[PDB]
Amino acid sequence: MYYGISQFSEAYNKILRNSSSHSSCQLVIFVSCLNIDALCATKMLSLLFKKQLVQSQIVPIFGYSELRRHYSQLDDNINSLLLVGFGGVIDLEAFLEIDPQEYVISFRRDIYVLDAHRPWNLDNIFGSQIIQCFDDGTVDDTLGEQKEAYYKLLRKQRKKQIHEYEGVLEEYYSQGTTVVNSISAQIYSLLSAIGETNLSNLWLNILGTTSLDIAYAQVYNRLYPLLQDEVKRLVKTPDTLTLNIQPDYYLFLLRHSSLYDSFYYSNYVNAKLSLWNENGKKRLHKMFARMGIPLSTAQETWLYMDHSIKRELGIIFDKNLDRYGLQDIIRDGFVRTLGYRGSISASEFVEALTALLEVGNSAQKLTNLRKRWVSNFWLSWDALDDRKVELLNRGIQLAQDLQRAIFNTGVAILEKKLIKHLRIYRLCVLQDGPDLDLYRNPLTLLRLGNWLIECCAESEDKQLLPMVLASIDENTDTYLVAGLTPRYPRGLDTIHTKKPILNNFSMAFQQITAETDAKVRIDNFESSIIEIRREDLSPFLEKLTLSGL
Amino acid sequence: DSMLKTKQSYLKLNSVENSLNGFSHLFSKPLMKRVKKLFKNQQEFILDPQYEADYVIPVLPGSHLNVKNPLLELVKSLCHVMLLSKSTILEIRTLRKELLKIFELREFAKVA
Repeated sequence: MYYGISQFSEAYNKILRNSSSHSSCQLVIFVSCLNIDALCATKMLSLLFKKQLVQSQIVPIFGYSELRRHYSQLDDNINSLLLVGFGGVIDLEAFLEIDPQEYVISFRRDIYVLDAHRPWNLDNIFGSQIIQCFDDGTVDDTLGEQKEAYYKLLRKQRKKQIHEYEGVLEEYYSQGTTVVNSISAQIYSLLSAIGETNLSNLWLNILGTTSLDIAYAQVYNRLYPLLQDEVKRLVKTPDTLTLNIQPDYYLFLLRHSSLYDSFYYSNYVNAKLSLWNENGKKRLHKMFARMGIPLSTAQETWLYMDHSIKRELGIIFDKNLDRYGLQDIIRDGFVRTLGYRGSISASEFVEALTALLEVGNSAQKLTNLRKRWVSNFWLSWDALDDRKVELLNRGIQLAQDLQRAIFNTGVAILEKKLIKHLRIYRLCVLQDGPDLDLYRNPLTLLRLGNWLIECCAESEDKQLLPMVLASIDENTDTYLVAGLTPRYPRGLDTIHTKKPILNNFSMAFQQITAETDAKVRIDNFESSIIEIRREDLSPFLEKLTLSGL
Repeated sequence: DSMLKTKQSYLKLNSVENSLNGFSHLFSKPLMKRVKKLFKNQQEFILDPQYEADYVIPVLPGSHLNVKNPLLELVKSLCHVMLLSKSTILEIRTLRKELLKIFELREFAKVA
């Protein structure tokens, strides 16, 4: 590894020695837009560097084209560059035509790349001094064999060594993309080693770690005990700040919507009870009748809902939910209280943040959409501070609206049975419908796909197949296609969790694009999301069917 | 040839005219199979680089239509030629709908 966890401080010190100036901006940060973990890490770094009065600039980017253009725009005065949330999986020198001898003098510049994706570029590690990253504890142990081959490959019977090195390189490659650690977790480890931890840093770390609960529950379970221990280590006067470990549930905005709406829109309960048809609603009313909560009472706001049943909710759940297999909904979460404003939870906060990212406020309109996404990112960043709550209530209401729209589309998809089951992977295309203009956002599409994946996984089928989802935007006449990995049921043991399911969709897409002249545009930071033409989709799909996955 | 054959057969027998009513029945099935095969081959060989020469849409003076799929215009012209019968309209419309069902299009779409 280049920078081990223990060496972080040293690198940090170098930054000061290269950036502490009186009237010169010598540090520029590029962040992975449309990502909560990147936003949390950027906020923590911004507070850190505001503490020591180090001048800096924050610049969000969306695609690799923007990255290259902005790197070209930069001047030699900028000694230090940060690249947080991306850049691990590719070699930047080839992308950025970086001449080491142009930047030798050594260390003319410094580029600190900080990314989470476990498979990445090995040459970026073992080849270049100029590019440097923070390892999470992967190169030291996992990559012990590949480095020998790379070092050796950097008399007539010696071709066996070359063949073995090529085979080792191929074996290391051809691996699907995954995430195994958190940028916010790494930054908080650095802060703990330095000695600047406080409640704001802990809150941002909690947000960053809980933003992965949807997709990387294994990583979340690995990281939870450290957060628990650290929060243990660290009269209701109007200035108290309380961070407590209170029981919580896999429910959608439980403390801001009615309990009925929470049970109705919770994805896990939807999957477990088939709420898209009438039998699900009948079983939900059975649930409520057997628990004993009146329907008109349970359809009231959580603030005005009855105090006695608010107190007895835990016992009611513990005694009622065993029969119907929902006993996995109970978990332990973090609750934040500051003043007389009320109480909030990490799950609700991240849902509000995601919704505010989604909704806020040919090539020309694509640029306009990307600019609007950048503006939404800035608005979500501004909403972080505790001095603004009209920028969080709006996010909560937008989250409710977006979940309603997603549910309305998903029930229609399920009833029309548009999910076509092929021999290898399932396919679904949204040709027509209402409110299709919302799904131009990749995160909205991923939310819809996550709900569909949960619904499909909570079934009696014994086939684990990837799902391909596509949409339409009539103004551009293009299909936005996203590849999705299968997921195990949340109520499963760790024995059958040897490795997370890998994503080969990016590899398949890049291979097909490199062998055929399709009019695609692969520029998103997420390598499994591409834009394809309506006329070109079908042959492309056929190729994907006939190619080795 | 089919039209000439059916007119000769009618004359042999003796706004509607029976000289031509019943001529599309002779070639419907081979046409359907040929169109299926052509669609499959176009789907398979449209994205290949070396086969892109034969799918190039020619340009001529006075042309104004920009369009993508050649087989669609082939079948559109083939059906429009038949539609000039003015006496077997329903049969031609049925055959046109059947041909369009091979594509994922509808009877009264603007693209058709």
